[PDB]
Amino acid sequence: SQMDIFSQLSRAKKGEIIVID
Amino acid sequence: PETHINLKVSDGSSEIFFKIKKTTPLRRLMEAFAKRQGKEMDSLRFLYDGIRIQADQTPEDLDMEDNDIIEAHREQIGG
Amino acid sequence: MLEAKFEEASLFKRIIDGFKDCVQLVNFQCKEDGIIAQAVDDSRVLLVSLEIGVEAFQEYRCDHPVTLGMDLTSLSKILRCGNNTDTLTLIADNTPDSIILLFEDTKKDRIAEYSLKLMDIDADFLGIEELQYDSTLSLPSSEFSKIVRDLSQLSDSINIMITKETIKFVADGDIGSGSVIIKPFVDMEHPETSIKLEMDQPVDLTFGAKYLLDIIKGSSLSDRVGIRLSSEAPALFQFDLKSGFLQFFLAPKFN
Ligand SMILES: *C1=CC(=O)N(CC)C1=O
Ligand SMILES: *C1=CC(=O)N(CC)C1=O
Repeated sequence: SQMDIFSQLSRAKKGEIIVID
Repeated sequence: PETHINLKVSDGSSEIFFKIKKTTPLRRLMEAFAKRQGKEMDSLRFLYDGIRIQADQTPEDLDMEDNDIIEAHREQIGG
Repeated sequence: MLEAKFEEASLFKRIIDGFKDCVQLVNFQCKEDGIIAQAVDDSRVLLVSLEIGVEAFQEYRCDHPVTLGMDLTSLSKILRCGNNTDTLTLIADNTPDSIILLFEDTKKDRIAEYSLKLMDIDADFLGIEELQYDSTLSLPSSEFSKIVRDLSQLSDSINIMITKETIKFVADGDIGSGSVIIKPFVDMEHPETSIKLEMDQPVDLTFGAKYLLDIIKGSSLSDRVGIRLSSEAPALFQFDLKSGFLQFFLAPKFN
């Protein structure tokens, strides 16, 4: 069954450096 | 700009930052990371974008954007 | 106030047309640096988000954020009484209740201008922080389209499943199953035909195929598609356009 996009957005939200050339 | 590129190689534990020309073979980079790890080059695989980086290829033809992460893992039988 | 000038009224019509395959209403959020067209499908499951950057326009000006809630029928009606080659200009003041489209034939000094009453639309509520994503793949958009057209024939739903080295699309009809398994790969001969996978969490979702069938029409606009799925979050499909970004947010179905 399909769910609503908003009730899903609601439920969801609630030191080196080496150098080579 | 077009000149070079900067890359990170992280083995999950440590990191190293690298500058290379977009056209340079990654072989060196990979070796540089391996020795600085004290590992055998062939004892680890370098992943990028899910592919298994090959020593022959360069960042350019790999579609590498500045500050991309390269993942080094032990050569084993998948995670 | 708001003054957005498309060089060709057809550019605007193309946008309006795209949208008319999925939605009836669009909200045009006009910000200082471009417009963000936003719509939600009638069954409240699909969310489309188009970002017309500023260089898309011939001349842009927005002194203050306005929201222009439009009916795609009305809008299409007005677009008929205009020539695809005319410049088009949207004109609104700082707190609109009505908009003005202004067609302009430059080579004749014709000027045509029609009003349009705005309305209230709930796709004003697209305040997604984009969230964050278990997995993220990208692939040639037509390749993705091919897959979708095939398995949508088998069933009313398609299942995507990501693993450290596997994207697997599947559909099961009571007339036949079928399934595609693709694997991240690169080639120097044709870099843009590449499959990129960034996994952090194995994902397994299912989507209504009809929506996926809309979503795939984006491929005309962009030769690659990015897909970002996460366990219980709407999936992101998105296409890079030269002067912007097309984005779909699709809710998976629960079991
Ligand atoms: C439905 C098909 C399509 O291309 N678009 C983008 C405007 C839709 O919303
Ligand atoms: C051109 C056709 C039409 O019906 N109208 C009124 C909105 C036009 O301007």
